[PDB]
Order: sequence, then C-alpha cells, then structure tokens
Amino acid sequence: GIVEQCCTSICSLYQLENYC
Amino acid sequence: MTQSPSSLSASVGDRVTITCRAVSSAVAWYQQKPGKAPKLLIYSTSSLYSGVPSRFSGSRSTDFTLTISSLQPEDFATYYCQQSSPSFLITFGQGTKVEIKRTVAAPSVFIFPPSDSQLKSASVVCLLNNFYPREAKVQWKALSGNSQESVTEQDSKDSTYSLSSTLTLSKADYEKHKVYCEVTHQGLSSPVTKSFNR
Amino acid sequence: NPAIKRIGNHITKSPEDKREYRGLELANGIKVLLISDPTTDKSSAALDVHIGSLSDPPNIAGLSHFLQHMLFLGTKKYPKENEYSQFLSEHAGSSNAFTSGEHTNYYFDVSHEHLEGALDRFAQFFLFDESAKDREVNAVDSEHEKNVMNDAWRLFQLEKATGNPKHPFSKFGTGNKYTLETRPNQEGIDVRQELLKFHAYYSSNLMAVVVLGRESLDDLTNLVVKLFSEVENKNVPLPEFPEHPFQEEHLKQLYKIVPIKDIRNLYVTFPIPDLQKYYKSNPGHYLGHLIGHEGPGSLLSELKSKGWVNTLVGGQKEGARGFMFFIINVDLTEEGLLHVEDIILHMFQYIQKLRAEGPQEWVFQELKDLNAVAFRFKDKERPRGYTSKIAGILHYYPLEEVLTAEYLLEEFRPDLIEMVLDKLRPENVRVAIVSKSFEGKTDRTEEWYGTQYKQEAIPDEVIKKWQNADLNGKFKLPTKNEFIPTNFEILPLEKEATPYPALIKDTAMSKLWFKQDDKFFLPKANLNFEFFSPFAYVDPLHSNMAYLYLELLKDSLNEYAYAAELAGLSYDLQNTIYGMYLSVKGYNDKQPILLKKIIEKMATFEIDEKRFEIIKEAYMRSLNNFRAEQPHQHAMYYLRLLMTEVAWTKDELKEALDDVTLPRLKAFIPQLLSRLHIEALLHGNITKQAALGIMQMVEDTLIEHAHTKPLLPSQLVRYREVQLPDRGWFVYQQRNEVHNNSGIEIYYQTDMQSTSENMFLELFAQIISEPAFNTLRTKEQLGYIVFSGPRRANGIQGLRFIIQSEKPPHYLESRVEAFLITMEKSIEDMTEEAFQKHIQALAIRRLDKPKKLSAESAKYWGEIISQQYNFDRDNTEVAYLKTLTKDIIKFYKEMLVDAPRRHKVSVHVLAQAPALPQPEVIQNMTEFKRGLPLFPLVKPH
Amino acid sequence: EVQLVESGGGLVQPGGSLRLSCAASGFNVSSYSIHWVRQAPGKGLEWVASISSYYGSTSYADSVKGRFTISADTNTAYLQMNSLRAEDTAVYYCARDRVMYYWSFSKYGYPYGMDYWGQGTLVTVSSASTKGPSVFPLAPTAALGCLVKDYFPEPVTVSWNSGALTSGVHTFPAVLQSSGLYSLSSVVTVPSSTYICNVNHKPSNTKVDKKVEPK
Ligand SMILES: [Zn+2]
Repeated sequence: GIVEQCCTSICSLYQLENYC
Repeated sequence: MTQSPSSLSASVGDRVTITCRAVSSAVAWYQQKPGKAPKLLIYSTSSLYSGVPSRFSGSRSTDFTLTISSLQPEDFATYYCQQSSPSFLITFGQGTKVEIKRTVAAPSVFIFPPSDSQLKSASVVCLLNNFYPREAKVQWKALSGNSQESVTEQDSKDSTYSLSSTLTLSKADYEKHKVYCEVTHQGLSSPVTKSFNR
Repeated sequence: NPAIKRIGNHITKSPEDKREYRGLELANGIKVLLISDPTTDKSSAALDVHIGSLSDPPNIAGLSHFLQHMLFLGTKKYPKENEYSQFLSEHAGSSNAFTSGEHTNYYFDVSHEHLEGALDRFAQFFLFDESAKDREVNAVDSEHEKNVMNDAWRLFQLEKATGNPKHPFSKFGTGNKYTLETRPNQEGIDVRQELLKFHAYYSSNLMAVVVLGRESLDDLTNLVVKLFSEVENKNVPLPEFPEHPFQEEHLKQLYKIVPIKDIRNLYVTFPIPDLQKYYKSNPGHYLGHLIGHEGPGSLLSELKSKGWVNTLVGGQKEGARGFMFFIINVDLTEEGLLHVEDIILHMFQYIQKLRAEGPQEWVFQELKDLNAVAFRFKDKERPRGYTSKIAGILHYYPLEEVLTAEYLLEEFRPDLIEMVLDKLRPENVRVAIVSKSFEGKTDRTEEWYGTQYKQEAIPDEVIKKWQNADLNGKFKLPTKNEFIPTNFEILPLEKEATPYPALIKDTAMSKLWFKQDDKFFLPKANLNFEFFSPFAYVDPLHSNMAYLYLELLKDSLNEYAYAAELAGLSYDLQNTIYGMYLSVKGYNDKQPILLKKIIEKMATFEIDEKRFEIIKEAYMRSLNNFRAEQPHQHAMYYLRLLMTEVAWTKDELKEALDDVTLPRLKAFIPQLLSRLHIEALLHGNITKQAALGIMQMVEDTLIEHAHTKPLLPSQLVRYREVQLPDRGWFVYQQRNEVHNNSGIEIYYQTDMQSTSENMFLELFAQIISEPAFNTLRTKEQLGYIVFSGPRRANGIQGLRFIIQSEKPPHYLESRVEAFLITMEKSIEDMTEEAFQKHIQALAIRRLDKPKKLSAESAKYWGEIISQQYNFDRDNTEVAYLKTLTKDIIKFYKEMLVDAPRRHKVSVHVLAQAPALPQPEVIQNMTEFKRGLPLFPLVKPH
Repeated sequence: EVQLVESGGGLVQPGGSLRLSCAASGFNVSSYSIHWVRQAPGKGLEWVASISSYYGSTSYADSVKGRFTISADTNTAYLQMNSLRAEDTAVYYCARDRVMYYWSFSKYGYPYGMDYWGQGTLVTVSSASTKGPSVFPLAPTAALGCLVKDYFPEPVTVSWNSGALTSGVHTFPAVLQSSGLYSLSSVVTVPSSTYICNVNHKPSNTKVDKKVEPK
C-alpha cells in the first residue's frame, strides 16, 4: 500500500550471521 | 472581496466580531497599527499565530468572522482580512477600525503664542491633552476660516484623544489684535476659554 | 568542554520511553546522539557516513562498497584482521554495515560492560593490506554473484541503466572482481592507493554517531568526545544531483523485461523532485496512502473485482538529495498481462479522481493521529537496529526532532500535494512489464546482470487515451476507519499474575495458555492459536487444499482487514504440518471483534471460482518458482525433508495440485473443521476472564457454525526425526538449474535435547563461531555465505554448517573437517580464562531479555510448539552452563573424525585436509528413511 | 532573527522611475515567497505584487501590469516602478510567507499568513519642491512642545532628548497647508520641576535640535 523501509535491494549488510 | 462593517465602536472587555465575506474557502487576519506596519494575527481560518493573545479567534460561517471576546485598550488598530486566490493572487479589504469607548474625560486646555523666531519669517497653537470622545469644538477669538485642526490616535493605555489647533497668521495681522481658545466638549459643564494678551 | 561545539536542548521522545537521550554536535562536525539505559543487557553504537556509492569513481564501480568491506580487516592501532569480530564474539556482540547510494552506515552491539573496549576499535575504523584486498575481492564477487539471479536486483540495476548513462545514478554500486581487480590491473590502477585517497570523503563534517549504553550521559559524553574529537575535518560538501536522471527521451517509455522466476509484474514510475525537505507533511506518504489503499472503493478493489490484479503497492520511493520517484507496482494475472493498458488507464482514472476531489484535510488528520498513537505506543526496538536507524537519519533532521521526524506530521499544506498530483501525468510516466511471455522477443542485454529486455516508445495514441481519462464510478474515497483504537486503558495486574504462562484451561476442545503483561504495560496483545487436524497434512492433495483454503480466506478478508491492519492491528494466518495457525496481534481495543469476524469467515466461507482459479495458478507459479531459490536454501529444504519422518516434496505438491477441484475443496473444508484440537496462547493487555471469554467465543462460534468436535488424544501424533547410525555418513546430491553457484550443508546429529547436551552444543558452537567465519570466509575466501550453528527440530538437535561457494562441495567438506581438527587443537591449547570467557559470552547471549512483547510471546509460543513447556529454560541451562569445564573435549571425541557415535549427513547442491570415508549416496528419500531408525519424542512437562 | 528592510523610496516627478529594495535577513529568499503591499494615504491596504524565487513565479495586480516589475537576487528583493502616476503615492511594504516552498500555480487558494514585515518606504509623486524642516518652540502639570511648519516631503521623525523621553509624548499627524507643504507639532506634559526636541528629515537630509524654555 506504500513503499516501506528498504523494499529495494540496496540494504547490503556485510555478513549474514543474523538470519535464521 | 468585501468587509463589514466599515468602522465599529465598543467598550473595554466587550466582544467584537468582524465579518469578512469573499476559488479559496479560507481567509487570513491582520492587525495594522496606525502608521506602523501590519502584524499577522491569523494564518489558517482555525488556528492563530504564535505569540498572539488567546482572545483572538478566527471562525467561518461564505463569511468569516474575527472574534475578540475580551477587548483590551491596546487593541486599537485597523483590522484587514487577506484572501489568497489562484494565479498567485492576494487581495485585501478596506479594513475595519475599532474605536475604544471609555468614560468621559476632561481636556486639559493649553494655549501657546508664536515663537519670536517665527515672526522673523506667526502661529498660535491651542492644545487639548486627554479627552473622550473626539467630538469637540475649538474656536478662536471675533471668529474664522483659516484654522487648522489635527487629532492624534487613541492612546494604548489611556485611550484618550488629544486635539491640536493651529491658527496661522501673518505678523502684521497678529499685531493688529491683543486678546487671543473656546473649547466645547462632552465632559465640560461650561465651555472653557483660555486666552492670552500681549 | 572545548571539544563540544554545541549541545541540544532536549530530545523529543515518547512519554512511554524510559531511555534517556542527549544530543550534541562536536567541534569537528560529527552529529552525536547519546542514549542512557541503565537496564539494558547489551549496549550498541553506530556511525553513519553520508557519501555512499553514488560518489564512486567512474572507472572503479563499487569502491565505497569495497571500502566498507575493507574497514573490518584491521587498522593502524589494531592491525589484526579479525580482532574486531573476535573481540565482539568473545564479548557476546556482533557487527555489520551497509552502503546505500547516499549512505555508508556501520553498526555494532556488545555486552554492556565492554562498550568502551569495542568502541575504541570501532573508532579506529575511521582514523588496507594487499593480501586482504586480493582476498576480499573474491568476497565482493561472491556477493554480486549471489545477487545476479535475483529479480529485484535485475530490475533495480536495469532501472539504473535505462536512465541517463552519464548520470551517477546509472553507476554500479556493488562492484565485482572485474571492476575492482581485473580492470584496474589492466589499466595500471593501484586499488590500495584508491582506498587511501577515498578514505578525502570520510570527513567528520558528514558523520553521525549514536551510542546507547548503561553508562550515564556524562560518561558517554566524555567517551565519545575522547574517542571522536581527533577525527580530522575536511569540510566535504554533501553531494547533490539537481538534474533528474530521467530526461524526456527516457519518459513515456515501455520496457519489456524477461525475469528468472515465472512472475508477472507491472511497474509504473513517475519522476518527482526531492520531497525529503517536506518531511513535516509527507505528501508522498499521503498520496501513497490514498493510491495504495486496499479498502472499499480503492483502485486495488476494482483491479481485483475485474480479475486482473491481486496485490498493489503505491507510494514514494527515495532517489537522492535532488531527485525522487513515485512508483505504483502491481502483480498481473494471465488476463492482466494482456490488459496492462486498461490497468494503467484505471490508475490515471483514480489519479484524475484525486485531482478532481482535491486534498483531504480529514485524511491528513486521520494519518496524523494514527501515526501519533502508533509512535507513542511503539515497541522498544533492538539496540543495534535502533542506533543504526537513528545514525542514518541524523543527517536529515535536527537533533531535537531526530526521533519524531519520520513519524509525526504537524503542518497540512495542500500546495505540495497538488503539485505532485500535477507531476503525476501521462507525459511524465515510465512503464515496465515483467513476464515470461517476452522470452525470445527481447533485443537488448544489460551489461552487469545480463538481463534481456526490449525498449519501445509508448504510442502517443495510448498517451492520449490516458490524457482523456474520465471519472470512474467505482473509485471512491476511503471512509472513516472504524478500527481506530480509543481505549488505551491498561488493565491492573491481577494478584494471581504469573511470571511465566499458566495453563488456565485444559479441556478436550482446547488448551488455553494465558499470561498478563507485567513487563511492558502497553495497550497491546498477542493472540496465538493452533488448530490440530489430521486431514491437514495427510497427503499432498489435502495439504494443497489447506493452503488454498487459507490463501483464499486471507485474499477474501484482505479488503476488510486492510483498515484494521492500517490501525495497528495486524494478523497472520499460515498452514503448518500439524494444522492451521492463526495469530492476531495489536491493540486489544477492537481485537475480539475482528477476531470474531475471522472465525466467522472460517466457518462461513464461500469460495469464489475466479479467485480460486487465479490463486491456484499463483500457487502453481510458486511451486514452479522454488527451482530458482538459492542453493543454501535448497540445502536446508532437502535436509528438512531428509530429517523429518513425513514430508511432501514440492514436486509431489505440484503434481497433486492439478487434481484439486472446487467440489473437492468445498467438501474438504467442513471435513477439516469437523474434528479439531486447539492450542492457544493469549499474552497481552488482557485479563484472565477476558482471555476465557475470547477462547469460549471462538469455541462457541466454531461449534455453532462448523459443528466442530474435539479430537481423540490418541490422534495427537507428533513426527520423529530420522536417527543416523553410528559412524555413518550419508550424502544427498542435487543440482541447481538457475544459479551458477554451489551450495552445501553439513549436519552432525546429537542424541537428544537435554540441558547437558544443549549447553555442550551451544558452547562448542560459541567457540567455533568466529573461527568458522574467519577461516571459511575471511582467509580461504570460499564464498560470501558461510554460516555455522546449532540446529533444533522435532526435539532433536545437532550442529550445522551452511556454505554457498563456487568451489565443489567435496573440497568445501574436506576444508570443514580440517577446520574441525584445527578447532580441536585450538580448544586443547585454549586457556581456562578464554574458556570461561566463552562461558560468560554465551551466558550473556542466552540471558538476553526480550525487548518487545511479540518477541516474548514468540519465545512462549516456541516453548509451546515443541511441547516441552520449559519456560524457565534460560535460568536453568545457564546455571548449568557456568559449571562446565574444558567435558567439551570428551563431547568432541564422542559426537564429533573417528568418534564412535559420529552421525553425519551432507547436502550437496551442484552449480591439510584429512582423509574422509566413502559416503553412501542417497538415491531415494523414502528408502533412506525406511532403512534407518527414528528418534523418540521429548517428554512433556 | 528574521527581519526585512525596505530602502529606495523617495520623491519622483510624475512619469519617472524608482527601484525599491527589500533586503532580507535571517533566512534565504530562495526558499520563500516575497510580497509587496502598499497602503494609500487614508485608505486600506492594497496588494501590489508577489514573487516565488524557487519556482520563478511572479504576480502583479490588475492596477499595474506594464508599469511594475518584481524580481529577486540570491539575498535581496527588488520591486521596479517604471512609470509612477500621481495616484501611486503610497507607503510600500514587503513581507514573506510563513510557510516554506509555497506553490504559486494553484487552482485553490490557500491564504497563509505573512509573519514578518518591514517598516516600508513611502513614495510620493508630485512636482513640489523638496524643503527642509523649520523648528519653532512653544513655551508653557506643565506642557511644552515643538512645531514643524514648513517641510516637504513626508515623513519626519521627532525624538525628545535623543530618544530618552518616552512618557507623555504626543506627536500629531501631518496636515497639508495651502502652500503645498506639510505641518505637524509634538507636545509633551512634564511636571513643574532642560528639554530639547530632535527633528530628523531624511528625504532632504536635515537633522535639527532645539531646546525649549518658558518665557
Ligand atoms: Zn557488503
């Protein structure tokens, strides 16, 4: 309904050790 | 577009309402002191400007109304309603002058002969210090068609008028007479007559 | 203080926020915000730069991204590469950073008693080894390679490349091995010198730091002053771009894009000036609120009623300091793909309706009050993300309004809204259609991502039809939201309140857990419900019919529930292998009403055949699109299928989906609701009698309209996990047909889930976490995605490594084993003080209290689904954790090369090391499960 | 602190030209709109012109289309008057909008306030001769004052004892004489227990002080 916080691909956290 | 009324008179602490009638469905309100620059009172028809006393209220009924419930003696000014319009247009009204109504006062009558350096090139000046209302009659003596009159605006604290009368005469015609101010006012049982001689 | 230029007066915060704030600006230009919280267990800090990747040199694309990658590998005062992450890992902390076109934000958290110890090095980051560069180039290249086959990335960089090529907006922000290493080596460029000369833009006048900790505002003040006053100021002007990247020759254009997944999407873009400076009104949030609306009379209601669109998004998208965009993106059915012109025509009819009606001060006021309530009762955020967000937004707003700028609207100005509506016109539009039907009809290829697309000029005839758009009677302004909460009364805490959830009802119909909120005291509530029914996962047919039933239910209730979802009262409804799952979260004021409506639609569901066909085709497209997922995700999925006793593959679901028919589903819904169990967890600002009233309401509605009957206890069948044999190694092998990268997941299984084994596995995983990251990614540079940690499922646990790399999985596996021996030697040579340091780090990790209500209710629900009901788990398991000694060696010799009880299973997804035995390749999962035993189930509490 | 200053008003022969300057301070004219509003002698307010520097928009009144030209330099405003008649004699003020980035091209009018104003510059259009003031004292619970009889044009500023007397000062409005000049007097009431009046004429540059003594 409205563009939300970082809905594009720009958010590039250096490492992904916080997901799952 | 139009404003109502042209002028208004009320007492201190009295409720005053000004009806400005005008596109745009809103209005602005400004208060211009005599001589000084206008001051913003109300930008949006609902809210008021920051630092403006709460006694000012903007309303809309088509026709918009400025409301002053408690009227202070320092609110003597001319109120103007501003209307914005497409094509970047701004319009004002003819304004509304608010006259403060206090108790009847007594004019402190004074008289002033012309200065010595003025006869070197004369003007006698009668003066009324504080009085109400403005309706007064000043005459000079045998009368009178070259008399000038000037009134000040209502004071912010006393709300009392002051009257200045100027009688300009050449030196030759000034030396032709010796006895020289008949004032008639509301708070005067008998008309005071201040005079001077040579 | 002489090192402080100015100090803010007071930080405008919420009355419910107990944290203290103090903003100030140093003499060097750094915008500092300090947050004191004497009750937090972990402190955090973040530093934000305002340069980003749009300021990259034209010959080196991705230089700021590579610099962000590079600042973590050591500084002058601390030259070791992984001493930072090793310090944070040894002190129960973490770190990360991102880089947007106008930002480069670094952030980290750590234990509250070492904030200065970490913050010193974090400050050394802003005060370049050749080998570290040559190694990290491969990490950036594996990052971009990970982002190649991603549709959002492809359309993002394609949108960047379809604009003015001379504009920095067209630059490639990620970078790769070619632009960083190959091309500069071919052109004689010294990348290291480029890093040193770029680190002319890292000036203190463009930096914003935020520090949150237990220390007082004065101690934080002296600390930030001491550690940041020495940052040299170079007075770098903030980059602006007044010229819009989309010029006339780029407007009124149609782009036909071929995706990777079988998706059908439509993208409408309007170039608009930068509205950031208009944050006090947010006309993009206003117009986004009206256009993207989903209630009655909205655009999406018409697009759904016509069977063309299912979901719609519309609003303002950030561009830069000089340009922004306003986008409307929708999903397309098979009929909507052919009627794109009519969909856009309806869009311009809604826009023309908004231009005819004009701005709405009552809509603006409704948004203002709603945002004021949602901001006042906002949940307590996590320190890392909070400090990162505030640090990111400090450059846009003053110190006093940094906390309330993006949330609170104060002034209503319709001139701006009318101006943007004047900018939303067919002469300033850009249209992009994404569908597989364009396969083989494209003539252009994108340079960085290889995206196939076609560019055409929109016919002036179509533009004229858009310009003559009349008023549609199906488009009306939304009505007054009847879900706006007005009762914020916090119910007093009952005298029988329990710190942990209590079982206040246990009948054959349902089992109700309840707890009154005693920590947050906010007018909110979380209501979780699980419906057990054997017909939900009996076969792929019934599972597909269940997912279709829930999806049809949510799709039917979306228009009605959009107002409640906009009023801070959201809900999630998903299917699970044990039955349905329904969760209603948000303000408890009007929660039971909407919940009653949802149950009413559960027991009075009328299936639309058009919605059924469209949604069914969409689910088919989803099961088809699983083949384009990432290799590590495929590895986790395959390992899930292998370890679970009963699991249907997406190929079985896809094959059984064609046999689903409307009479079968209409006969299946009452068959599902005929026999049910219910397990609920009500945790929020409600009382015991209120919880019992809601539960009894649900039961009475289900019985009344659905004739629901309780389940037999013998039918409460939980699933077991496959038990691997001693010294047994099994390898399952598949291929990824989309990504050119390989994935691998190694899983070692343990005995069961008890306190001792849990603390063994968690302690070992705590010791090998940072060494795993540094060895497998920092030094050897296997890939960008390297993860290692514990895995728990069905009451059984183990250790898992998940790696996505270009190299083959057998080589990755051998390096994993060699790393295991290396960690054996490291633990054997490790000191007792470092061992106890890992003990303390894990204790702080596990004793971390939840910050918001949904996290606590999520922990309770996690203890409910496992049916262990161990609410005091943290205290008991940490109390046992502080009593462990360097047991871990015997555990490694018993469970983890020649261990007598080694249980190893590997998942290989195709694109000195010790000798490994011959693995048993898995041909068929069913035979694999039949040949091996199953583990027992965890006993209830 | 935000404030505006007008400068450029004076006496011009009918058919001449003039350039009024509205120097702004405390803000950026690039991010605000400037309005020009004059007031006729004894009449109400009347809007003259408007300009939005951001959008480059200008707005004139129906009374003056090809005679006035508004402009702005980035940090001063300029109002050009290329041909002034005998009816354009008025007191010119310049003000600003309270809100930022007001949109000129609109279908609905949104009347926002003009928060900050300036003292304004008076322009008079006549073929009369500019003259210096002529001060004459007046000799008297007491009351005494000074008189300015021959001066042109408006206005004059009268302050008692270098602006130290702020009580009982009554300065009367100017009145036109039959000769073609202005005249006004200023009185003050003081107790029976030295007093000098200061008169300043700026169009003609003249500053005259004069003491008042009884008898
Ligand atoms: Zn990165």
